[PDB]
Amino acid sequence: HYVDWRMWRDVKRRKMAYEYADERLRINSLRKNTILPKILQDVADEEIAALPRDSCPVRIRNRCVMTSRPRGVKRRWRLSRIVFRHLADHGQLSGIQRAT
Amino acid sequence: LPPRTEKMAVDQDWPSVYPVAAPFKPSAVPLPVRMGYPVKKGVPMAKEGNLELLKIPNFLHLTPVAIKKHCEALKDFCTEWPAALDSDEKCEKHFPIEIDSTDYVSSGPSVRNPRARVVVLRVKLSSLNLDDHAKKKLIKLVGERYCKTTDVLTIKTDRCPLRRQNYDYAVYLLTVLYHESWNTEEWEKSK
Amino acid sequence: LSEYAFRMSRLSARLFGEVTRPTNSKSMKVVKLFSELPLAKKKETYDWYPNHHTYAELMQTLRFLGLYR
Amino acid sequence: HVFARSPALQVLREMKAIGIEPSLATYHHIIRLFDQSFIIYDIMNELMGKRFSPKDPDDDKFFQSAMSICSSLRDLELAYQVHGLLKTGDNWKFIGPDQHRNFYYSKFFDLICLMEQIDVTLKWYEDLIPSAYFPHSQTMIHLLQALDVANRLEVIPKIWKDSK
Amino acid sequence: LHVDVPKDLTKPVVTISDEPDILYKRLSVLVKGHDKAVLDSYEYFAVLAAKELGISIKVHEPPRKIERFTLRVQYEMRTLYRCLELEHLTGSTADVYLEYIQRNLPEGVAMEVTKTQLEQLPEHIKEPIW
Amino acid sequence: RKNIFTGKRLNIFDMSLWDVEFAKQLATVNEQPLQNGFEELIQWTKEGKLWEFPINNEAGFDDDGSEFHEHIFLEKHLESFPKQGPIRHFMELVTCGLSKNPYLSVKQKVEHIEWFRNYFNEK
Amino acid sequence: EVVIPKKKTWDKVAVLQALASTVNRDTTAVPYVFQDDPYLMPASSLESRSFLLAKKSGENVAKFIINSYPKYFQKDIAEPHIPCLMPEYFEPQIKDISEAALKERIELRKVKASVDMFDQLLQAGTTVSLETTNSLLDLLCYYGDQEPSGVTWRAKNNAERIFSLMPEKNEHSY
Amino acid sequence: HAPHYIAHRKGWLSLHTGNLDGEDHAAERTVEDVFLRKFMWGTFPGCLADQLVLKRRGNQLEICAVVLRQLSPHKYYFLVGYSETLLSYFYKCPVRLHLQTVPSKVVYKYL
Repeated sequence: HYVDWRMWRDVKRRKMAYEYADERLRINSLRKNTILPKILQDVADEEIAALPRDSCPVRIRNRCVMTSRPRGVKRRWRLSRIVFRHLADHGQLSGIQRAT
Repeated sequence: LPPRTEKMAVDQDWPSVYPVAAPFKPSAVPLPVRMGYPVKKGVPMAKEGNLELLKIPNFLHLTPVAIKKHCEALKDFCTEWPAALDSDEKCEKHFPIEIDSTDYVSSGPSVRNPRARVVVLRVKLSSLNLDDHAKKKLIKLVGERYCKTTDVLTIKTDRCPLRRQNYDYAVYLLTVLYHESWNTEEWEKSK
Repeated sequence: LSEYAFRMSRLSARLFGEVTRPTNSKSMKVVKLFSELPLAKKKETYDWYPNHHTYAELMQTLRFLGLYR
Repeated sequence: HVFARSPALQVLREMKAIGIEPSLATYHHIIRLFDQSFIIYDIMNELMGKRFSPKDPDDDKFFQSAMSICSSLRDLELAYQVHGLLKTGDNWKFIGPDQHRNFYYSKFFDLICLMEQIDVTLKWYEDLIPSAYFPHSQTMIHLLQALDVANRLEVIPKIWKDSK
Repeated sequence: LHVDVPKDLTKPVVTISDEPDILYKRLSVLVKGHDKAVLDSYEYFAVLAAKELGISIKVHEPPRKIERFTLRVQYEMRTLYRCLELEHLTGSTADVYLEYIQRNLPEGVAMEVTKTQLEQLPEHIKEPIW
Repeated sequence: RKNIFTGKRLNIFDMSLWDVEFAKQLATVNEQPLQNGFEELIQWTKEGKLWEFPINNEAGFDDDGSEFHEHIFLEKHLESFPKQGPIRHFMELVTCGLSKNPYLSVKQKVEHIEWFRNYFNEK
Repeated sequence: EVVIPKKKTWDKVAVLQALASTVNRDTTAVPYVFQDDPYLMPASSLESRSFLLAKKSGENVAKFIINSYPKYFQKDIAEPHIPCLMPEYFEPQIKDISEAALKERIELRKVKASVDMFDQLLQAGTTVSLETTNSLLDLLCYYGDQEPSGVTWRAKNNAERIFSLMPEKNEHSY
Repeated sequence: HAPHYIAHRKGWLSLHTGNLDGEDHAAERTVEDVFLRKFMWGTFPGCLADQLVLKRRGNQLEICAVVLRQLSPHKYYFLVGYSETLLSYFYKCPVRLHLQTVPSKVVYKYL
């Protein structure tokens, strides 16, 4: 019952990103040090690659939570400019006023 | 039905009408107060039906009468500042250590704030039993935590999740710093 | 640096719980990786969206029960 | 009924002697047994100033029953004593459900109107109504009769506005 | 109430423990709002309560903060501050006063209470180890 | 003319679901409607619905009753690892990071270290 | 001579109770349970009772919805956790034929299920603990072979059958 | 009054600490506000004479609404009880409604 297919895809990504985060961090930690032998770093490059592609934290987009807009999103409110302006102009966003 | 403000005497006990914080009730507040930007050849809108008066965080539950009555009843919970401590000159003498901790009151379903775990310990090195070498070593160990102008060592702990754990860690840090300032290793002579 | 300064710094780094054994810039990434909670485990990330199933199916149930228009 | 009065008093004396304290339920039972009536004076005299806690399911039925007696005896000082007991501490929590509350207050206010000076009757009228209860039409008739007896006929308009 | 008054009242139980009470040298109360009039009313209330409880209080106004941004249409957020410095009050007075003024905190106003507890040296730091 | 508390007595004496239900019946004896706003706040606080003042930001959270030394000194879990190899330097970095983490519990940090132990063991 | 004072302790609701003791009852208002709006203030005792019953019925409908669909109210956002604002579970979770499921059904006051499972345990040859059968017989005797909402003791009711079947009848049973 | 009078003549319908400098959870409060407004407008159809006012103090949530005297008081009480319970269990906080009836829409002018 999400806004559209694109939002549902991003909700799917954020789920697996949460589940795989600890394992990714640990395997990623092995490859980011100049101590362990190169034999081990080369394999963790294979271990990290084999993990499901949507688990990568770089494939998550900050879509609007009400319109699923891909861009124009203020992260502090998770709302696109069009939805923000609607709420801010009606005085329904506490503390927000038009500047003078 | 008619509003009950018609039944209120002019010498009633107002704190009983608004004991706690409540939104503005025009049928309970017996004031002809008006709020609104008036129209041309107009008057500010009356209280009945006024949303602007309904948007004010009013202080009808805290009037001077009510504040005094509340603060008279709350005296029983207080304890007395020890008279010996007249000013800071004696507070810093009898209690050298100062522990700063902060609490945050927001509005929401959750009370957790991550900034409340930070603890700050402040102690003047002149109030510690340090000789010359001990003081020098302590200063060199602490680094920028020590300020020469004020003679104050400031240890800010935020490692642990809780605040009690950070306070314990700050006390432990002070103890270990003192004891290792009072120790002389072999490499010391290589100064 | 100096023998005295080097030992003093390596002792202060043992009292305060920093990296005692010498290390380089690339290797200090592990410390940052494990000191901070990863982005994918932040409550701004995994709970960025409202449910939209709880919110939408609750309306469905409410209207079917005749308590919402 | 009447065969039970001395045995019940004997049982109360036994319970006191054994070291088991009476509750509001016990006094309620004794009062309702005797009312079918000067034991209420001693019961009150023993209860004055005391604070109670819920020990039996029937405790909440005391005050109602007690008030009933004060109405039948037409003893206003006893009514004030019972009300003062109710006002001591957290005693008010024993007034019971709304039906019992209305019964208690209606009998109480009827007694005030019948026996008290009219100005104190008006003070009780404003303090008790509508904050404590909503009056019954019989209470309005009683209040009007009290005003008639006290010859304060300037007040009927306000009373009728209130009844409306 | 004119006649129907409570005969006796159950005052709360406040037990005097045997443990020592905390001492707070200072207690800084920073209240933030979007509205200056609410902060002024809250200043009046807090100061009056402090005077009535015997606490030593001094008030000042930190400079305001203005976050401007643009979506053109330019929006703004003002944050105004009021600082109440209480001084030389114990742990129990601090608890009761803070509960009172936090329970009476008006909507839209956030609070940050910084508490500077006074403590003695640990016995482990009185003298060096041999 | 004498009180009813003097006179004859029986002279006999001298000095589960059922019980919870009897307690619930006793509760109904003083079950009255709320009388004013303070009573409502008192009841909500007793139920646990309202925050207890003065606000404590760590209310209901005790970190499993752990102490500071269980968060900051995690090098007692590195006993099973190589004691002087590059693995020791790496795990020293890992524990230095984990000791500066206020967002994890001791259990999660030891779980990290145990994952590392197992992984290095397989290799 | 720094004489540090002794700490005073009090219950979490002491301050509210002191403030409440400051304020007295309002003579010109209806009880707090109603709303001060003139259109909604009850004007008669019958009207007051009717309004209270309506409010309670609304609360009951909301409770029915919440318990009927816990999946929409399981998401917890309150710190500290509030147990009284979570859905209640009235359904058995243990489904196998075992004494623990019987104890579960007795805890849930599900009379008919408990009787049926006691019969099924008898059929499965599983010997029941004395305490468990005493708990069952508590439930049956209190509720009189009816589910939760007088009931006249019906001869040969389930309590009597269970009681007669008991291998050992201790004082608690009688 | 137009949007550029929001801090000059009008106020803010919702009041909370989220948008203050240094505070957190602004987005959560905004989403809560949106659901509250939709829910109330669907649970009180044709009753609300004006906008809701959503106030937040500590853990509390006060919906101060202005309604009409068209619906019967019994239905108002039923809906208030239902809404209080449902919103309290949905947000895990003690919600509370503060209906204020007016005879009809409080007209200010004729735009």
